[PDB]
Amino acid sequence: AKHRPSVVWLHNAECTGCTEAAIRTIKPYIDALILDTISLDYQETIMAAAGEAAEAALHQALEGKDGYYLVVEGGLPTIDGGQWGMVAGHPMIETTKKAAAKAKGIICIGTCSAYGGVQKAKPNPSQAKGVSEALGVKTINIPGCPPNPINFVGAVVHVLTKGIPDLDENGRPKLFYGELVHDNCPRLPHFEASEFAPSFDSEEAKKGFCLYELGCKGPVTYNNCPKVLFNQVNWPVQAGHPCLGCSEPDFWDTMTPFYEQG
Amino acid sequence: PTPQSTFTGPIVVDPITRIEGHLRIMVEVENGKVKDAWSSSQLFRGLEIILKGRDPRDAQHFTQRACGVCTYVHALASSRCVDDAVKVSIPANARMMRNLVMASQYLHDHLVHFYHLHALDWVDVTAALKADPNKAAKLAASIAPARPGNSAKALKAVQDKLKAFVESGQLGIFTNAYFLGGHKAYYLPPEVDLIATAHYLEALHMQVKAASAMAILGGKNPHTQFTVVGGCSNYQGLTKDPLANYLALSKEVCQFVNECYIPDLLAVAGFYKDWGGIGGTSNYLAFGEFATDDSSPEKHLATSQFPSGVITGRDLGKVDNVDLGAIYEDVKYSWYAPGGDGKHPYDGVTDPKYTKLDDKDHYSWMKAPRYKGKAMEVGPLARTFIAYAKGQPDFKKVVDMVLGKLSVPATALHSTLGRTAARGIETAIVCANMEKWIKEMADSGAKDNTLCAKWEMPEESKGVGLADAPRGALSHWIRIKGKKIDNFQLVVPSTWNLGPRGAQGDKSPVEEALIGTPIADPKRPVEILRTVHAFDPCIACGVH
Ligand code: SF4
Ligand code: SF4
Ligand code: FCO
Ligand code: F3S
Ligand SMILES: [Mg+2]
Ligand code: NI
Repeated sequence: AKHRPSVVWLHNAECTGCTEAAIRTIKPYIDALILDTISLDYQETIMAAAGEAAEAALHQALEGKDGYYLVVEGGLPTIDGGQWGMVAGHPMIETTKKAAAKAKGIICIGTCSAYGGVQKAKPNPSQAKGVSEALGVKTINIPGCPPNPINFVGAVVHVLTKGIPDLDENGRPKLFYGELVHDNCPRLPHFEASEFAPSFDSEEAKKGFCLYELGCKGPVTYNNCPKVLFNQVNWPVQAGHPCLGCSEPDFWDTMTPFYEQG
Repeated sequence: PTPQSTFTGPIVVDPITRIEGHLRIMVEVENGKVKDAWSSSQLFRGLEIILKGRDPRDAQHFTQRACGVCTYVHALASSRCVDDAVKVSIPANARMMRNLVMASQYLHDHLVHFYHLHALDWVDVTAALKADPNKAAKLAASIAPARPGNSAKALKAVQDKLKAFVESGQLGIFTNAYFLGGHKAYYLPPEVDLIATAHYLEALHMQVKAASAMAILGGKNPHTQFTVVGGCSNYQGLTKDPLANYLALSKEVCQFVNECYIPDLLAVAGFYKDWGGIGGTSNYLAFGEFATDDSSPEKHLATSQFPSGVITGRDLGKVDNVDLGAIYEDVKYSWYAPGGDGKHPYDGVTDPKYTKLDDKDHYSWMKAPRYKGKAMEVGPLARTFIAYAKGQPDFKKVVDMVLGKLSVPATALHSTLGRTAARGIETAIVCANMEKWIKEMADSGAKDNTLCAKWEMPEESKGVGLADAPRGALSHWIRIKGKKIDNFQLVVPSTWNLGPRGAQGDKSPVEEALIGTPIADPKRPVEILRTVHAFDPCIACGVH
């Protein structure tokens, strides 16, 4: 039996939307991924062990002879010595720091782990930080809120088989984040013709006009949403709603108000 | 009899796995039974604080991020909340679209919960390796409708797959499982473990389809993006082909619910009948869902097809109306500044103040929501009892089918077993209504495609949005001032169920459900997990 690469997955300040995104993968499906391709050695959302048994499973994985890759979901709350975010009685920052020190690689799934995310939005009561921001280590960022499973599984597979993919300045793989959402939008011709919906109830909205005037952040957002879609069926602009810029750092503060232009 | 040790002492389970978020449970055990309990939420993010001063239109996008498991529901509650504050009545099509997406969320949420979060507390996956596939096939044939996935060939393939996995020595998510090497609290014969495991794996594929269905109307999953103030933006979701595809996907999901979920649930419940006498509470609250009139919170409460109501002291003869003025949140045992007790959500205060771990006077990031001084259980069990008491035809039929299958009285539902069964019961009912709901919208959208209403931002106002999310009664409460958010408070189902003690020192539902839990093996306290998981805890939700 071939040895499968060990993956440790940590949950910090998160909503678990990223975990949920990951399990929507169909190439391959999640079962095939964790039975054939990787060894998911710690994942709080789905693991059988709990309490001390789960904590020992983590310690086992961190001490594995073959090493491990680290996936981090969620930002890190740093106020009060990190005590507003704890697992097994340890601050999340402390556990993420140890786990990162010896990782073969670190993948930040989601805008929260990559850049700080929603809990980092003003006035940031828990003093949340991105993983790279708090620890001072280079990460592979797979942002979005949550990212497309195609982007995450694509990155994970790429990292295990081919090495680190080429990254942009925000640490994002150019394979998935190399193009602006807007550049692949089926409403681009409407945008180029100045055909905008003035409101959601308007005849323009019903005809599928461009959503720029309703705050669409597609023109400043890097992601592959219109190209790959979500759940094999849709994406927000196709659903008549503007892009929020959810794959951009600190979008909660840079892209708001969401229904207005910068 | 129910396996029970003689263990006396404390037990702490941190982390509670197979839930959403970060939960620590502490219990005191005496002669093998839990005598006292504490529910301790371990993460604070502070969405309510973050929302202050922002545009009310932005609320739904922030609040949706309270939770990615119960995705959508907070966007919905926020939209209802703001719709109420600006006094806009959404168009019929928007009501229909919003309710369908909620239905889709119920299907996805309950399926994943039973198989991927809860099942491992009752099913010994490794025992499935001992099963004879032919005998397992023959069993599945007698206990559930015929399907190719339950053939000896299909069950053997699952077993072989699982065997190759276990023999590799890399147990992954099964590492240190409580069932490894056997466990007295695990009752199922190997054949049933094999059946449950096969379905566990099928459910992993099926949940993908349930999410696709939802995305047809919601834009994407997780985190939908189709709701706006005054209705929805998704004109395409009213057209013929997407609605045909939505119906096809939904029917696939409903077939899995009726062929696998319900039969597995009933088979398991049949072996664990003793759990019909463990983990009961007394008070139930629901805001109702699937209303035919969502023009206001009062109309929502009155017209929900899954009815709203309040039951107290297990009295099914007296279902009271929900008094929204009687809801308040205490912080006495929570990590907030002392002095914020008894606040109605319109006057809610969120002032975090941490102390230390296992400080019995302040032990959770959740507030303690109370109703007229009482802790309330919310969720499928609450909805089921409330609907059953009101004689809702679908519930009456599906409950009596379950009670008959198990040969137990309705009072047996006041338990962890009942709480688990109720979750299946309402999934079956949601399934039974999908085709009718879809057809209603298809016809409506074909005739007139109005999806969003005109509205105006008031300078000063307040509003409440109510929903019954998969885990129970959800409410968002907004105060608008100078056209900005002045106060925004979430009171979430998991806050009701898993919050700490209230100002009177009275236990929350989960804390109270834990009292009397037998512990067969203090080293591997699966029984604590069974009861806690039955509430379907979402800590990101509960704390926000
Ligand atoms: S990036 Fe978005 S979906 Fe992922 S954990 Fe953070 S808030 Fe949730
Ligand atoms: S809808 Fe958004 S992404 Fe599409 S063309 Fe218009 S501005 Fe660009
Ligand atoms: N269901 C769900 Fe999440 C919780 N608790 C919400 O609302
Ligand atoms: S909101 Fe996020 S999901 Fe893609 S469409 Fe815009 S980047
Ligand atoms: Mg709250
Ligand atoms: Ni939730």
